[PDB]
Amino acid sequence: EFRDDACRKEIQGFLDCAARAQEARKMRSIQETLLPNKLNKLLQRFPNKPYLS
Amino acid sequence: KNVLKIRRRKMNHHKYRKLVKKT
Amino acid sequence: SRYSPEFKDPLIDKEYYRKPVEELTEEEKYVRELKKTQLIKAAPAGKTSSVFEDPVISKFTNMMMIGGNKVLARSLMIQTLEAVKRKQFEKYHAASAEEQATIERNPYTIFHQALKNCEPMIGLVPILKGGRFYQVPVPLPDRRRRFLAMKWMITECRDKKHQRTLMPEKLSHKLLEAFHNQGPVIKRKHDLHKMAEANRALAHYRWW
Amino acid sequence: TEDFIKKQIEEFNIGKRHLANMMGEDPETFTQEDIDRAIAYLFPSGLFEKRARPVMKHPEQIFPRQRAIQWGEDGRPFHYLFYTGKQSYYSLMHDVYGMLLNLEKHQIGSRWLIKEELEEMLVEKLSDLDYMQFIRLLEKLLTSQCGAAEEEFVQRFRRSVKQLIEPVQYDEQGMAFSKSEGKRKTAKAEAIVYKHGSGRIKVNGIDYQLYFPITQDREQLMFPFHFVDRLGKHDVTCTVSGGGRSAQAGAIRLAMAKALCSFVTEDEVEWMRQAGLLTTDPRVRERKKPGQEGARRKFTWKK
RNA sequence: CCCCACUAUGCUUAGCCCUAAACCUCAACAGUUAAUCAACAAAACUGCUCGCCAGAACACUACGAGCCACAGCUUAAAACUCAAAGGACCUGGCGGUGCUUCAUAUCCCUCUAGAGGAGCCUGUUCUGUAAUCGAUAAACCCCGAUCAACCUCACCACCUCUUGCUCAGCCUAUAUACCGCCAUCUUCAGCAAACCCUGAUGAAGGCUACAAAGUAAGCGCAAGUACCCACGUAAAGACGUUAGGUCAAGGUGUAGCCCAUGAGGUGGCAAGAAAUGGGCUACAUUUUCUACCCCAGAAAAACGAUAGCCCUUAUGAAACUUAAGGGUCGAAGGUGGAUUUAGCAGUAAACUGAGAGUAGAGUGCUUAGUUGAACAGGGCCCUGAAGCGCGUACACACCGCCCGUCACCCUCCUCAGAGGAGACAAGUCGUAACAUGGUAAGUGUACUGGAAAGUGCACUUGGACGAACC
Ligand SMILES: [K+]
Ligand SMILES: [Mg+2]
Ligand SMILES: [Mg+2]
Ligand SMILES: [Mg+2]
Ligand SMILES: [Mg+2]
Ligand SMILES: [Mg+2]
Ligand SMILES: [Mg+2]
Ligand SMILES: [Mg+2]
Ligand SMILES: [Mg+2]
Ligand SMILES: [Mg+2]
Ligand SMILES: [Mg+2]
Ligand SMILES: [Mg+2]
Ligand SMILES: [Mg+2]
Ligand SMILES: [Mg+2]
Ligand SMILES: [Mg+2]
Ligand SMILES: [Mg+2]
Ligand SMILES: [Mg+2]
Ligand SMILES: [Mg+2]
Ligand SMILES: [Mg+2]
Ligand SMILES: [Mg+2]
Ligand SMILES: [Mg+2]
Ligand SMILES: [Mg+2]
Ligand SMILES: [Mg+2]
Ligand SMILES: [Mg+2]
Ligand SMILES: [Mg+2]
Ligand SMILES: [Mg+2]
Repeated sequence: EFRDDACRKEIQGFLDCAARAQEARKMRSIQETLLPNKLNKLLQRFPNKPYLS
Repeated sequence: KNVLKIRRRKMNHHKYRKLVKKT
Repeated sequence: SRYSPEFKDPLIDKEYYRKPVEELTEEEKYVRELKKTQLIKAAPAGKTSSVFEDPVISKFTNMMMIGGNKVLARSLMIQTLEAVKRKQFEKYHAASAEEQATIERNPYTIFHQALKNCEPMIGLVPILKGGRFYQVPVPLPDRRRRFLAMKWMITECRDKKHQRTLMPEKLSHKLLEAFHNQGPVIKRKHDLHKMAEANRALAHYRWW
Repeated sequence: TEDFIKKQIEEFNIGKRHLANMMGEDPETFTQEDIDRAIAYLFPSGLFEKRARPVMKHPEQIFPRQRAIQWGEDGRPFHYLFYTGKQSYYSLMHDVYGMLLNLEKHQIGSRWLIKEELEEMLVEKLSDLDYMQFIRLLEKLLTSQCGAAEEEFVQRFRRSVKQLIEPVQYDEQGMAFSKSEGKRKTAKAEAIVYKHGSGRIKVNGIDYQLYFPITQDREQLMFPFHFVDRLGKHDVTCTVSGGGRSAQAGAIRLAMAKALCSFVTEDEVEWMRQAGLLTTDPRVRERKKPGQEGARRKFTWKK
């Protein structure tokens, strides 16, 4: 009947898991930040030459 | 290329078939 | 903002500054030494070092304020606390010693526990998958939970059902009911939980 | 050109002598400060922009540094890196690289000059990325155990980068005190805090609990003394004018904190500053703007 | 289009039918890689042979002929019509366009106060009158007006004057001729002359920092400046977009009147059937009245008009029609539907003054001050932004282009009257094609349907699938 008093354990688990989800979002963002930018820099350094020179 | 010639031919053919059906 | 980005919000806490130097980790000592050369925002006129200061009650007063009437909001808050304490004292005196041990008389504790009971664990948010928004259930962060509890309390007190009943008495009665896990505010929390459970099937619509 | 600048310098010397004669001062000991004062007097300009005002300065300060012709009569440029178009910048880079090679073979006081400063030194126009490249190279030089022989060079590109306790005065009766002032919004407060007292605070000649019947304002008055654990140790006489009750309370709080700084230790003063008890709240009412309801409120948009 | 059922049909046998975007749109054979080559595509050619082509549309059509074909297939014209049609690209606009990153009072949720409900004030539309004009999507609507009783006034009715206040005059048309002053993106950062280079010396394009063709004066941004700091707010904000606003600030080109479209006098309208925008007051108990400017006492079904009616006063020559005060009345309403506005801090909200203008006059505008918050964290359907791309039949640039039916007329062809084509040419019903055109498009064929067309089967890319792993 939605009485949290006797659902305390499950509610605490849910809250802790949500906090862990936010923490995981933060850590994943910082970890994401080879990167496409660096790889494009490398490819620019060594470009494909489909023509003559 | 576009398909404007094909569309003109398609309309011609459709109208011809419709007329043949009619008459 | 008249404060440049280099300005930091002040840290008003006597114990923090009176902490012994030997008890400071290297990072804490670095933080103090850095703050020694940082501009600090002037202390706002709301919070002080007073030991009786309560951030939760201050925020409740601010939320209850209407049109910059801080004096009136504080008056209502103190009247509510006094009414709660008087009612608890009356119950304590009229009650037998067996239950006097459990009867609570601290209005601040009563208020904190009432808000905590009113806090909703899960809310409903519009989440969009494919171009349609649905009221998907979602956990509510701590700030949102506290804010929702306080706002529900204030709105329920402000309802027009209670006529000729002053806000002090209304809020004291509602706070006591919430402390005892009853009343319209807890009913609203349970309604939110019931709606979230009813829409439980849409949880996957969340992407975060 | 050089001849033009020389003629300008001669003109400036003659005019400086003339101005000294005009003002009656000694031509010999007439300095640039004296020239500026004399010109400001003789040609009073209220133009806000100082640069737009009359100026009689040395031609060196007036005219911009003109880059001299970079080749001789035969046409041959002077610097072997001339054709780079950035000969000075690339010469500097080349020298830094040579120093770095020699270093590699053998083995809160200043900052890095801005791109504008580097351009001024090199009499050349640089780019953000060129400046960043040069700064990275200089940082590598700094990290690479640069000795005196290298530090003497490096320092050419380095640019150098607490509450003011009031004096303690004494009244006629020999009691020590400190006087301070503080402004909040439109409220200005002058507060005198005595070294010894029973905690009495008399504002405008009235007891504080009467002047500030509002608990919030009394709490604001309490906040400084309570913070430094000096409640009941100091007497205060405050005079506050302007603003409302809350502005007056804040101004008095700032003035009291500043005055009490003279009686608390330096560590306590720094702690108060960190708690924000000595900062002048710059938040003041924002002017209303034409065509809108208030400072930020806009008129109801009518699509 | 999406879901379900089911038939012809897809399958076997024997015959027919003989068509495909039957396309690898690139003929067979032999040879070359040398001095390139309109564009794109799948590099440029040489020799030899056959087939085919000679502006578009009429026309995968009519007639003739052949055929197991009987609404068919192959071969295939002419008349009338037009100055074009077409192929490939470049720039831009656009995409119910892709990926990524975003919007910081901003696009959605989230926070606060509102509008949308009531009365009143005011503007506008409509109606009304003899009775202005202009703004009129964002970027109009307390806007020109920091203001209409007469005047203002440019309007209407009547009357009067004619070298007229003016070496005349006109508030007469043209803001789609303008100067002047501005709205708008702009809550942008780019506009750029003069050169250089690339593209075979086409329209056009010009970047990679471990750098690969750009250099750039000038304008803008920025900086500097005012207010209270170096923050914030002002101010500033180029080149251009909307033939955006103003001929009614004034001036002015063109055009128009001159016994009047000029000038003067008296009087007069400036209202509400009704709708709608903005604001003010409220619906109250965080409230109402009083004292005080915050330690009170009463009120509480009363709260609630700044409206209505009467009186008085202020200004004025003129006040039922302006303002203030008083009296009287105590009305609608009981926190407002989808929708929608503003706000990132001394801000929103609430409250109190002052000023411009007037003889007087706004709930309007400008401005000073006081009390003074809540959220500020997640995301990309709709709005939009930037970068990198993709598509393009649009170029008046999607408020585009455009297809077909039905009726609107002239020319030609076939024809017992009727059909077909083309043009002239404005409509009706759809929105089929062009963007992933909102179901990708199209070929062959079959059925079906006002109509563009839908669907089945196979085929084409003359679509894409975002091009390391995720
Ligand atoms: K409303
Ligand atoms: Mg046709
Ligand atoms: Mg095939
Ligand atoms: Mg065919
Ligand atoms: Mg045929
Ligand atoms: Mg035949
Ligand atoms: Mg907004
Ligand atoms: Mg209304
Ligand atoms: Mg009008
Ligand atoms: Mg008009
Ligand atoms: Mg008149
Ligand atoms: Mg009039
Ligand atoms: Mg006229
Ligand atoms: Mg215009
Ligand atoms: Mg501005
Ligand atoms: Mg600027
Ligand atoms: Mg126009
Ligand atoms: Mg116009
Ligand atoms: Mg006339
Ligand atoms: Mg009245
Ligand atoms: Mg009179
Ligand atoms: Mg009443
Ligand atoms: Mg369509
Ligand atoms: Mg389609
Ligand atoms: Mg198909
Ligand atoms: Mg069908």
